[PDB]
Amino acid sequence: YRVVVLSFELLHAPATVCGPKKSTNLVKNKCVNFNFNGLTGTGVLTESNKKFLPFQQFGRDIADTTDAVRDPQTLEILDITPCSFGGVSVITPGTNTSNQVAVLYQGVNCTEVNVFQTRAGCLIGAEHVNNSYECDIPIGAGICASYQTSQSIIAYTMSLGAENS
Amino acid sequence: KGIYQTSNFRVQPTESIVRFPNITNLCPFGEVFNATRFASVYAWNRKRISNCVADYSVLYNSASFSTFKCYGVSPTKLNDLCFTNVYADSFVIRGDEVRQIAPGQTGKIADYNYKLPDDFTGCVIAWNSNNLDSKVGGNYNYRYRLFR
Amino acid sequence: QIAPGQTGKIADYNYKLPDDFTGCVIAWNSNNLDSKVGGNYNYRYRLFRKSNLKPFERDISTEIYQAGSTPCNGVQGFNCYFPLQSYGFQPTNGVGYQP
Amino acid sequence: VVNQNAQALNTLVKQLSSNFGAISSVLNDILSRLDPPEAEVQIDRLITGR
Amino acid sequence: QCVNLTTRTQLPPAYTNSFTRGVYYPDKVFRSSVLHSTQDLFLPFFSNVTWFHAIHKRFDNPVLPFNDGVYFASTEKSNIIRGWIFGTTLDSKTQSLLIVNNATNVVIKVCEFQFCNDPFLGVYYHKNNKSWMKSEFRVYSSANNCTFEYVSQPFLMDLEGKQGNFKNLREFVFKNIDGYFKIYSKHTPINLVRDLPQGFSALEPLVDLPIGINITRFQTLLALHRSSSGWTAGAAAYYVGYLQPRTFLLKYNENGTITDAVDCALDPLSETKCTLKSFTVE
Repeated sequence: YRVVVLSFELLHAPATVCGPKKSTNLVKNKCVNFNFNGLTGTGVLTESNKKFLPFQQFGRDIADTTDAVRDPQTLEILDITPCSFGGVSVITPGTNTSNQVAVLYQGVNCTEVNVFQTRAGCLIGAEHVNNSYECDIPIGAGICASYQTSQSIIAYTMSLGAENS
Repeated sequence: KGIYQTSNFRVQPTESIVRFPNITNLCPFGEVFNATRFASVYAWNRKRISNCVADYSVLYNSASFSTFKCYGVSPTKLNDLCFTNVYADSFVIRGDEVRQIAPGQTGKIADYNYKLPDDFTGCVIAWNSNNLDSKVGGNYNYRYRLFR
Repeated sequence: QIAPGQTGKIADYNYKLPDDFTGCVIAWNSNNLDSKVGGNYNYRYRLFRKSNLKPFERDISTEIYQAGSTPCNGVQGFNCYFPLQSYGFQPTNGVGYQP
Repeated sequence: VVNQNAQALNTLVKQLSSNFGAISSVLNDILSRLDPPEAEVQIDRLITGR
Repeated sequence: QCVNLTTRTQLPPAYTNSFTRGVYYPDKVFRSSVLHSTQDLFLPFFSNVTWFHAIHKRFDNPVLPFNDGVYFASTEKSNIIRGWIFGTTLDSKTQSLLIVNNATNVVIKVCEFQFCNDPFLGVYYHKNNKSWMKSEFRVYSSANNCTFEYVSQPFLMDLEGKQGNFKNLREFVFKNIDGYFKIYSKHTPINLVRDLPQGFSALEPLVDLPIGINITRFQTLLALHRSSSGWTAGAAAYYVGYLQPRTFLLKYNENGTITDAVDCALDPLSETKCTLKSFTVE
């Protein structure tokens, strides 16, 4: 019987021989938790026009946070965009008036979700009106909401007052 | 009446992504046992394997070994462990002599030929060579040390 | 291996205390009693398990531990081991092996 | 007004990389090394400093 | 082995000044359009380095302490630099490292080496048929107990001699951190008379050796030729320096390369730049 005896000895010298790898499929333009070599994090992988130095695998911003990474296998420049996040704003009239409620998102378009978009973010549960009236509920980007007329919540541009020549 | 922020929404990751380099530039472990001729029990060669990646799943799932056993380390855990130095011993011994290979063993081949320390963390592999080494008329090329 | 946060063949298989556990651990040497001849089979333990057992849980399943792809069919064999095992007890055992 | 705000924001962010007495500034690193009871000791230092 | 060169003449270690030399990429982190500050072993700007040379009546192959790290700069024509000798005792009593270039591959090994008083490589019979082929090996007599071996990819090195200005420049950085040898390399042509030219260059990673041994001393391998104590050396100059834990301000351009470096401690002016973390002092 031919016998092959493998002697495993761990000395003070650095380690080299290691087990196999995985290298699963890659996904882009989605929120996912990615682990590249000894780096981990959560963000959106998007290919940008930046060019990393051949000897520099990982990049960093002024905050020491990596905004992009290079595929350990294939050669590509992938920008790391954090997943969508923001504050939850609830615009509703007082309990005495009505129970109607309008949800508002900040710094993000409509994703999760009368779904309308504004400069401040996604606004659901409201109606867009072209007629500008006096501000009622402050929102942002020069936009105010109010409860009016079979009445609901509408979103109109904040008026600066009547015109006088 | 007014606008109130009741919370802060955050999008959770849908799935996890995994990426690494290739498996290329390995050490030819298959050629160690595939070598035509092996050294005698007293002549056993010691091969130093380092600076490569090792895949042990092919040797265990190939069903090409007669007996496979490890000491101190499980076979499934070898893939997740990095080793600095790997020495692959090669030699030929009798069938009944394979049982004497282990930490703190005895016998002729163990004491007078090859012995395993009690702390040996490696593994053992053997398969029947009767279809190669053994030939008509007998093969005396493989010897052993009887007395010491 | 029995203590909050500790791991091992006890905490990870049969008996596990939670990390926030508040209590008192008492132990004493019964070797002059529990030890009978070559061993006492009244006290057994789970040697192998496929995952880690949570604290405040008791799993009596005796199902054969299968490390391979070969079906065990409830019997020992290649990559098939019987998880429930017995503590060896003898009056001559060392302080580490005494009950 | 712009510079004072940029320094406050830049400062606030760069403090995340500080150890604050902890072994490492990364949370998953401490959780992936020390035991549950040992990690909480180090994680508290980060939470305290941050 | 125990024979010493007859033509070799001893000379005092003359010193020269370096301008920006000793700057390198600290790590693999990519950064652009930002100014980063970091502390590591560097060669201070406007510092003093050592002046060595090799020629057919003075030849310099002295021993020098490695300490934490050192900086090397050499102007070459025939690539007279054959490698370096690294070791603690510089003998077989311990494990010594040899980085050598045979003109085919880069051989890097860690073994128990037999040390020669004056190691080198001779080359004979140039004349017609210019030759330039290695013949005798004085680096080591024998080697054993090898825990490491490395070989680079095949390449063709031109050892033919040249005249006029030096056409080759090799500036390397050697250091040991956590048992990891770091080698940084840069190669650019220059027009030089003596000392060092005024300019800036950023060194790049070459190889990484996880050998993990202590090196208290080193030597500089040189090539000798004659048409073994009677060999002669060609005209060449190489330099050595000591690295110190100094903080530099590395200015990154839009492409990611370092435009210029600023030593936090030079004069009262530079200290103001690291105080403001900017190169513009108002």
